[PDB]
Amino acid sequence: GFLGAAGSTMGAASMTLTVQARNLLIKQLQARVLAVEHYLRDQQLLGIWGCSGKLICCTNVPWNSSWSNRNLSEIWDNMTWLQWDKEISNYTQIIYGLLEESQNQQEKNEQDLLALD
Amino acid sequence: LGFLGAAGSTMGAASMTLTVQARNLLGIKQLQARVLAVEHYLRDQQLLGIWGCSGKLICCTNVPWNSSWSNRNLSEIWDNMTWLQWDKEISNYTQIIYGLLEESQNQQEKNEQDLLALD
Amino acid sequence: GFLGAAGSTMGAASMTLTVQARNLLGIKQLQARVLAVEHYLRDQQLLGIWGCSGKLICCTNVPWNSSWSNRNLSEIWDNMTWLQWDKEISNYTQIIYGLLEESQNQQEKNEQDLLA
Amino acid sequence: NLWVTVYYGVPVWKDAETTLFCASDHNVWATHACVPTDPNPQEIHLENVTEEFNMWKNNMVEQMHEDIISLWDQSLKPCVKLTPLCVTLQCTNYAPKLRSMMRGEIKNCSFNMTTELRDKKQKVYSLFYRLDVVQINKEYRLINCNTSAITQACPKVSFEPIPIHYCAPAGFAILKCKDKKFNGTGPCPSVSTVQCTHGIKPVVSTQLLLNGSLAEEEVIIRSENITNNAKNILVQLNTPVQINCTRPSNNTVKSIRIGPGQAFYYFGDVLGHVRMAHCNISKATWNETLGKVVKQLRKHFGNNTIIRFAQSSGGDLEVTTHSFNCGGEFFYCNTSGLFNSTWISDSLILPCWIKQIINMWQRIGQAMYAPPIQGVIRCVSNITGLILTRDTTETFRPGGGDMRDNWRSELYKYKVVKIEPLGVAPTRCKRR
Amino acid sequence: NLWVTVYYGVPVWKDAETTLFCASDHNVWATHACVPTDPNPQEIHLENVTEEFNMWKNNMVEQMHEDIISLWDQSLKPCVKLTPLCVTLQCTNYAPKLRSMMRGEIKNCSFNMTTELRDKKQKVYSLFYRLDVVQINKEYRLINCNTSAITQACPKVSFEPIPIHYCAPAGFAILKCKDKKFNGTGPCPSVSTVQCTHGIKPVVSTQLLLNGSLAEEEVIIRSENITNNAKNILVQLNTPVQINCTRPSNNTVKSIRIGPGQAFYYFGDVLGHVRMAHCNISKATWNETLGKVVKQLRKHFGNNTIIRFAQSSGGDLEVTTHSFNCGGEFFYCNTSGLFNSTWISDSLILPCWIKQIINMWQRIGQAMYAPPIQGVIRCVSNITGLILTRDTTETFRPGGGDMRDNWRSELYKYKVVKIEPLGVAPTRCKRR
Amino acid sequence: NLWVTVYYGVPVWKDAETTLFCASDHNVWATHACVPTDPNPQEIHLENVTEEFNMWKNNMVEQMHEDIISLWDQSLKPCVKLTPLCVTLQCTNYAPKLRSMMRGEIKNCSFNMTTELRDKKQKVYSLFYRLDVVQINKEYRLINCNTSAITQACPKVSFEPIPIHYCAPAGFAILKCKDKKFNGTGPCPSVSTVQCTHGIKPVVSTQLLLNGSLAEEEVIIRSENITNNAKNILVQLNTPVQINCTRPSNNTVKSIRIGPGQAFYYFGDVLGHVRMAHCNISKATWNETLGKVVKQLRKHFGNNTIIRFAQSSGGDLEVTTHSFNCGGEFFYCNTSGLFNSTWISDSLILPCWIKQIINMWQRIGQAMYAPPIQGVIRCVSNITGLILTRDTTETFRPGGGDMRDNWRSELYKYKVVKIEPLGVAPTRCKRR
Ligand SMILES: *[C@@H]1O[C@H](CO)[C@@H](O[C@@H]2O[C@H](CO)[C@@H](O[C@@H]3O[C@H](CO)[C@@H](O)[C@H](O[C@H]4O[C@H](CO)[C@@H](O)[C@H](O)[C@@H]4O)[C@@H]3O)[C@H](O)[C@H]2NC(C)=O)[C@H](O)[C@H]1NC(C)=O
Ligand SMILES: *[C@@H]1O[C@H](CO)[C@@H](O[C@@H]2O[C@H](CO)[C@@H](O[C@@H]3O[C@H](CO)[C@@H](O)[C@H](O[C@H]4O[C@H](CO)[C@@H](O)[C@H](O)[C@@H]4O)[C@@H]3O)[C@H](O)[C@H]2NC(C)=O)[C@H](O)[C@H]1NC(C)=O
Ligand SMILES: *[C@@H]1O[C@H](CO)[C@@H](O[C@@H]2O[C@H](CO)[C@@H](O)[C@H](O)[C@H]2NC(C)=O)[C@H](O)[C@H]1NC(C)=O
Ligand SMILES: *[C@@H]1O[C@H](CO)[C@@H](O[C@@H]2O[C@H](CO)[C@@H](O)[C@H](O)[C@H]2NC(C)=O)[C@H](O)[C@H]1NC(C)=O
Ligand SMILES: *[C@@H]1O[C@H](CO)[C@@H](O[C@@H]2O[C@H](CO)[C@@H](O)[C@H](O)[C@H]2NC(C)=O)[C@H](O)[C@H]1NC(C)=O
Ligand SMILES: *[C@@H]1O[C@H](CO)[C@@H](O[C@@H]2O[C@H](CO)[C@@H](O)[C@H](O)[C@H]2NC(C)=O)[C@H](O)[C@H]1NC(C)=O
Ligand SMILES: *[C@@H]1O[C@H](CO)[C@@H](O)[C@H](O)[C@H]1NC(C)=O
Ligand SMILES: *[C@@H]1O[C@H](CO)[C@@H](O)[C@H](O)[C@H]1NC(C)=O
Ligand SMILES: *[C@@H]1O[C@H](CO)[C@@H](O)[C@H](O)[C@H]1NC(C)=O
Ligand SMILES: *[C@@H]1O[C@H](CO)[C@@H](O)[C@H](O)[C@H]1NC(C)=O
Ligand SMILES: *[C@@H]1O[C@H](CO)[C@@H](O)[C@H](O)[C@H]1NC(C)=O
Ligand SMILES: *[C@@H]1O[C@H](CO)[C@@H](O)[C@H](O)[C@H]1NC(C)=O
Ligand SMILES: *[C@@H]1O[C@H](CO)[C@@H](O)[C@H](O)[C@H]1NC(C)=O
Ligand SMILES: *[C@@H]1O[C@H](CO)[C@@H](O)[C@H](O)[C@H]1NC(C)=O
Ligand SMILES: *[C@@H]1O[C@H](CO)[C@@H](O)[C@H](O)[C@H]1NC(C)=O
Ligand SMILES: *[C@@H]1O[C@H](CO)[C@@H](O)[C@H](O)[C@H]1NC(C)=O
Ligand SMILES: *[C@@H]1O[C@H](CO)[C@@H](O)[C@H](O)[C@H]1NC(C)=O
Ligand SMILES: *[C@@H]1O[C@H](CO)[C@@H](O)[C@H](O)[C@H]1NC(C)=O
Ligand SMILES: *[C@@H]1O[C@H](CO)[C@@H](O)[C@H](O)[C@H]1NC(C)=O
Repeated sequence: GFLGAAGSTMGAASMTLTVQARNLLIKQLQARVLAVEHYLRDQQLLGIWGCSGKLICCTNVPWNSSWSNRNLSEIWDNMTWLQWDKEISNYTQIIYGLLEESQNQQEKNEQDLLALD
Repeated sequence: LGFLGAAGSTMGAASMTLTVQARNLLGIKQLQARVLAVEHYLRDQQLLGIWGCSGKLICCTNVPWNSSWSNRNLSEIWDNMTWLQWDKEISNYTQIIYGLLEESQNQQEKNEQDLLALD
Repeated sequence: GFLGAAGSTMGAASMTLTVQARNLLGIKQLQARVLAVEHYLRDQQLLGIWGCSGKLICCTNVPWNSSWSNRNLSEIWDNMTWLQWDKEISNYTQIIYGLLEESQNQQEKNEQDLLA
Repeated sequence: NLWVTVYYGVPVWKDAETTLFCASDHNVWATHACVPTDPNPQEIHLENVTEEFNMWKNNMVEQMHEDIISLWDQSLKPCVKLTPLCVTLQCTNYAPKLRSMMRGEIKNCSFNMTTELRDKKQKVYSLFYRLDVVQINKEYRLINCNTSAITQACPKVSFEPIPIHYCAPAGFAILKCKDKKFNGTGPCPSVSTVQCTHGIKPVVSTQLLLNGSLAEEEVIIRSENITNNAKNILVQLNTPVQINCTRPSNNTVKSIRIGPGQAFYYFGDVLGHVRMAHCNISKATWNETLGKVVKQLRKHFGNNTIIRFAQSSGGDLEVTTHSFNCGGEFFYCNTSGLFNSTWISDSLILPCWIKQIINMWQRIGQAMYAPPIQGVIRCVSNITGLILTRDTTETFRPGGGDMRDNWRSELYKYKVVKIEPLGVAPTRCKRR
Repeated sequence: NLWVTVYYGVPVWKDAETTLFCASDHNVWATHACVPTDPNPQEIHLENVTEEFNMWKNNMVEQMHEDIISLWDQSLKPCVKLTPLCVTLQCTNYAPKLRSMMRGEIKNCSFNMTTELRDKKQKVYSLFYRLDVVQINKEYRLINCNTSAITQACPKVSFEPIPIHYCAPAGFAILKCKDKKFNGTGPCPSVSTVQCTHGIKPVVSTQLLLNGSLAEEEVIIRSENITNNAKNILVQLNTPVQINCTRPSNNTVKSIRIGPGQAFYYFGDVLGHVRMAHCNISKATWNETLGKVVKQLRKHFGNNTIIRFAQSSGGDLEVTTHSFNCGGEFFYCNTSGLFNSTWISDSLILPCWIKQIINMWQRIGQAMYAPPIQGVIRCVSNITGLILTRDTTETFRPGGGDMRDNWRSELYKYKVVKIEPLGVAPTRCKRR
Repeated sequence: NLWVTVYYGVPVWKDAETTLFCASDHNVWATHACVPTDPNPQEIHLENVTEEFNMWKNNMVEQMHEDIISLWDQSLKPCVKLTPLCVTLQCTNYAPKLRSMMRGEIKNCSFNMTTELRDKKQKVYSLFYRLDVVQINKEYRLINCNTSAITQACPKVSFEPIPIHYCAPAGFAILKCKDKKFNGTGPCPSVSTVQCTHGIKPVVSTQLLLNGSLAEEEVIIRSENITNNAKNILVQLNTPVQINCTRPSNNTVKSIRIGPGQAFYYFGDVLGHVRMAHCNISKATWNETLGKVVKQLRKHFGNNTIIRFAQSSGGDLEVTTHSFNCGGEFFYCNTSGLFNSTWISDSLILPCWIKQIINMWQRIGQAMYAPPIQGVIRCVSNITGLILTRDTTETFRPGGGDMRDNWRSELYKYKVVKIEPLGVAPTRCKRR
């Protein structure tokens, strides 16, 4: 069910990411164009951050303890994604910038490793 | 031999022409046609991405083949049959296969996270 | 700074590719959006076929020729901008693309044999 | 210790305003424009999800309003123009030997109309309702001749409402409150997600809402602000009240041609006796329904105050009377017989008038001529809600005229949200 | 033992109905908009590929039909309307002493038409063809005055057909049968793939197909169901038959202003003699052509069946007679001299009439006024096929009136398919 | 040793012609369609980047021209069409005893206009300017009657220009030359990249450019080819010259209905004395400005030549006089007092005529009627540049009329380019 896990905990909700992902794709044309642009913006952000065609990607940016400093198990077991997204909304623009910086550094390092031989 | 040049070729030989097709896939009605072409292109890329097959033309998964899906040996499929005949023969099981592929990829990503989580 | 590195050397500009990567993405607006999307997807498709779908800098197996404006690496990377380099090898652009596609196709077939 | 992980496909959303598309299974609300229907729509219940709704700020209502206006004009554009009809009329009384309230309501108007050829004129007698004709000094003109040019509706396009399903585009979803006794605002703990709404009928009326949805358990009183008496109060009934509206006369329609490739339809004559149009509402059903409304209204205003109903104070006929489309004819009915009682802690007959020149949607400068319909017209419909306004005694009157409120009474349960499938969360991993 | 492997770019396609777009190298057709000119077309032969075609269900015929109608209406729309011309006419015979077949065919009419200023009127004398003027009781009117408004075509816009190429959007491909003696249905074992079709000229005609494609091997008879006499038979000829048509009189065109910035063009006078339009068809070539058609029909209906031909049974002139556009003039020609014959086991001259009021594609409610052309009109065309209707013995008659039959005659060789570049197959691998 | 490496996101571009977006931070120019404003526009200076610019080949000007034409027609279209006004007029002189240079310019023009009803007519007296009325033989008509129907501008839509910003779509960028004393062509070493241009007011005028940009360092003389007499020379001034224009009379505007929903506005009467409209230019400022222009022009023709100026030699009033829109009225002013001089190595007052029938954009077949404005008109503007046409002594005259040149002046600094983010370079790696 689309968004069926929306009220479930973050851990449980992580098991249905495919369900939401597969449903993202004159007025009808305008709406189709905007839907496509939103899809592509999300795909571009995933690519730039170093995340390939995967639902879950782990990166090299450490967690800043000032953001939602409420244990680890409490977040995944007691909260839903709507509550979590609201709690850290004010830091979203910071995290994304850090992710971009990390990937650029990682690519530079990879090229050096590729040059060694 | 060109776009769809291998259409009458055997399944194996046509595997080496996938690149040419990949290139070709990408008033008011011309705008509508462009929007539809883009929508279909992105739907195919998203479907491949969900299965874990991103920058690949040939992608191997861990889902086993069920003999109920019109099994007819292996050498016949690649050396005698063409892609049109094969696609017709197993059309009725296409959605079943797709569902299994999606489930397998999600399970694999979870396993990777756990393996990555171990320090 | 979008295109801020345009006058910089290619080495210095390489470190800033992300800013352009981000910036690249009634009837007039719909046509502009559709064409912008098509151009974006054509570039992404080319990176995909070449096996470079997930990288800003992608190293491949195609060797460099001497006929393709060989000027030494020190001149190319330290004494040239991307606009000048693009001009110097413009006429070989399609040659490079064909070679890139052929290499990736053979590599995938080889992996299929190595996997099987 | 903890690391950032990016999750794509996260089941979260944010409030958004977007463009919705139509689906359906000639008509003004044509089904040719769109048919992306779904014989088996799904509803995914969201457990442990509470969302806030506000029916007074719901962009779906404004979007529907524009969609209805656009479809209306698209239907009217390819039709016969009646500009040659704005002439001086020589009008007399159709049937002086009438003693009922009908006497003087319809007139015999004689005028010189353009023929197919531009050289000749034809003398045409036609019968018009007095509400469409104004005296200038005999010597009458059509009521629209100063304000606007009038376009004849195409005789082949039906005015019968057809359910329209609204569907969100990909990337968006529609949240249905699905909560009994929800007042249209505030939290809703039983929200379900759909891709398409149920069908909504674009029924056009004032004062009384016809063929709408019923309350699940009891009469629901919805208002943007109860204290502010300038807002309309939308009352959703628990049970329908059946209304039988008839025009009990056998009308004969005649037509003439005006210019090449054009034809004008006009009310020709009446066979048999001429009788007044009217609507029948059962007295007991209405009295019980009104009592239920009063009890719910007292809950908002207090057990110790008196609730008094009165007829509309004045203004345009579209707001002082009940208005509806029955059989293709436009009926205007006097509702003073219903809102005439005071509440302290057989059949009713409403007379109606028929007029052919309609100024819909309160747009000054445009007008439509509704062609007459041959024969006898009867409609049976359900009254599902009321639009009331407020003046130690609270006085309420029927009202309306702002068509958006008729759609609010149906769209209050739906909200449009945008899906934003990117989340970030802490975990224990180091990429590789 | 075996595992699923996903392949992208698989050479598999399925039948599809999609939107195609025109591509070409002032004209009625929008050849200035559809200019993504292909500098050099290519086709790829598909070896060992058999594709089943059915020309009678080909969506491209419907798309071409709509494209031609929409382009024609867009071209005609921005032109002067002739509403002021639908007036009573005083008409006498143009040439009272003429004894040729044109006696009574051209009338000299006088009428009072609007001048540039609203206050003034002018007396205008003009010539009309009999087919455009109907007597009402002298005392004539234009034939369109009781059914439709008429719009004057812009004299600057040419009606000469220009080949139009139909191109598939990316992801779709056009399959060309490329097989001699293909009858329009069934498998084609020699199919080739193209991005775009060859150019197709939007030639409008009835009964005889002009300037079309030839069948290289033999005459091909194509029908949806040859047994069913309610379906038309399209016959593609092996060789062209040359037809030389002319309007030999030297006409003079005059014009007047009829309003603020608008002008009306009309047939002014005739220099020299009044002569009937006509077409010359080589007699021996036509007889040979019929012999070939008869042999193929006998193959379908039996070697001992007598085949008879007859003239169109009746109805509207546009269907009863042959119709074509030469130079922008519209000719209607009597074909009874071509189809009067029988078959059992020196030039031909066809008289033609000129009509200025054209009602294309069977649409009632629209009409075009074709302005006259000064000078003498001569055109030479290739007859490439016939539209026959079947009534021991069988009788065939010419027919037409549904323009999709002419377009199908050219489109039958092409089919549109969608590429489905994604599939699975078993192999021996384990992902890793 | 070396291998191919592909770089995505490379900061390179190629010249391109694309569709640009409008933005604005009722008017004739749209405000609801041009909403993507930017309160904090940014620019990125490109150090060490020199680009070649060519204003004469700058596609942005043609696109802006098309945008202005489309907005103009959309604004004017939904308004009253004055077809009934093209009637014979019986005109006499408004004030035969007036002895000013305005004598004979305003006519009485008693005519018969239509009314709300087709059956009735009314006698109307209205004033027209001599330049709008042509004698046919009293017995006058409006000048547009023999070329086009005239549409009345809606009084509710303002003709005041507003800034419009042009913004590139994603994937494109706008390069601003940002180089002092740039002549419009050739290399520009100070290129700075922007997403949107600054606002440009779509001011339309002839001979003198109003409310434009200033040349920060000196007067800049630009032309496609300074040697070709057929190319206009655009002179951008270093400082503005203030021009004070007025219509020094208190006019009364009357309004009558001409049909249902439509009313005609006309010049009713004059309160007080009739006076000639005029513009005041300071003599010293103009003489200084012209001397600066002469010095810069001598730099291209030589220190020993004589530069002579003269008034326009002839042609339509629009080009021979200065033309501008102040308050919604159209002024045509005689500039011979500014260009009557010769250069060898107290206010000036220009008379102006007012006219209501406008044939804008040099299009024959359309016309606009500008309704009069009540009261006295005062308009103050900045003269920012000249349009010169070249004939031992050179003669230059005012010219213009092609609005593209006016927009070329404001747009010479901008170029549109496309990003091609696929770099290829040799590296010391082989992937694996
Ligand atoms: C609330 O809902 C009720 C129930 O639908 C509705 O009453 C219904 O209205 C429709 C249309 O007004 C009625 O349908 C007509 O029934 C008569 C019976 O003879 C038919 O003759 C009509 O056909 C004519 O009109 C057609 C128009 O397209 C023509 O195509 C046709 O050839 C005929 O000329 C038509 O079918 C329906 O019968 C009633 N139902 C009842 C029970 O009375 C009511 O109007 C709705 N409320 C409002 C305000 O509209
Ligand atoms: C089947 O194909 C044949 C072969 O083309 C075709 O005959 C051609 O018709 C055209 C149009 O009548 C001929 O071209 C004309 O030739 C005359 C000779 O003077 C010119 O004056 C014409 O120019 C006028 O008309 C043009 C119409 O577009 C205007 O644009 C122009 O400004 C002039 O007003 C025009 O060039 C052509 O020569 C013949 N071809 C041959 C070989 O005779 C035939 O009409 C086609 N069948 C049908 C039904 O159309
Ligand atoms: C609902 O309407 C009441 C109307 O009375 C609002 O309260 C009034 O607010 C105005 C604001 O200037 C005051 O001047 C009045 O004295 C107030 N009257 C009362 C009785 O409170 C109230 O704020 C509105 N509430 C909402 C949520 O809109
Ligand atoms: C237009 O001309 C007429 C006569 O040619 C002027 O004369 C009269 O003006 C008075 C003004 O109050 C009107 O009431 C009369 O009706 C006019 N005469 C006629 C015969 O109608 C008239 O004043 C002129 N218009 C203006 C604005 O001065
Ligand atoms: C600028 O204009 C001049 C004047 O027309 C051009 O030079 C002329 O070229 C024509 C070509 O047939 C010659 O006949 C003239 O004699 C030339 N005159 C002069 C004075 O040179 C010149 O080529 C133009 N240059 C550009 C860049 O447009
Ligand atoms: C242009 O300058 C003239 C003077 O040369 C101005 O004329 C005077 O205007 C004032 C009112 O502004 C009157 O009181 C004077 O009587 C006028 N002078 C004469 C001789 O009549 C004129 O107004 C100026 N116009 C503008 C627009 O600045
Ligand atoms: C809602 O909470 C209950 C608490 O027991 C839980 O069982 C249920 O699964 C939750 N809903 C969802 C959708 O997870
Ligand atoms: C979190 O980020 C902010 C950025 O302003 C920084 O000041 C702070 O020290 C960071 N905290 C940790 C724990 O890294
Ligand atoms: C068609 O079949 C023959 C049979 O030998 C084969 O040689 C040929 O290659 C096939 N065509 C293609 C395109 O492979
Ligand atoms: C194969 O498919 C059939 C249904 O066609 C199913 O009954 C069977 O269990 C499947 N076997 C495997 C191993 O998937
Ligand atoms: C421009 O060139 C100088 C050296 O001549 C260099 O130092 C400077 O960084 C360059 N500009 C940019 C933006 O890199
Ligand atoms: C370099 O390019 C030339 C172009 O003709 C070609 O002949 C040569 O083989 C190429 N060499 C390499 C190593 O690519
Ligand atoms: C029609 O026109 C004539 C003109 O003489 C007039 O007498 C007659 O009254 C008109 N008809 C009507 C109904 O006014
Ligand atoms: C609906 O219920 C909420 C519950 O708090 C209340 O705040 C709101 O005013 C109510 N609205 C109406 C119209 O009764
Ligand atoms: C009135 O409501 C009842 C509720 O079930 C329904 O059955 C009936 O058909 C409705 N009447 C009309 C005319 O729709
Ligand atoms: C034109 O109008 C006059 C008006 O008297 C009439 O006599 C004349 O016959 C008309 N002309 C025609 C051709 O009918
Ligand atoms: C053709 O028409 C005949 C008419 O009798 C019918 O019996 C036959 O089934 C039809 N066949 C097809 C293929 O339409
Ligand atoms: C008729 O067909 C022949 C076949 O080759 C062709 O050469 C000729 O040009 C055609 N005639 C016309 C007018 O197209
Ligand atoms: C004329 O230019 C100056 C330049 O500073 C400006 O301040 C002034 O407002 C301009 N005048 C008008 C009317 O825009």
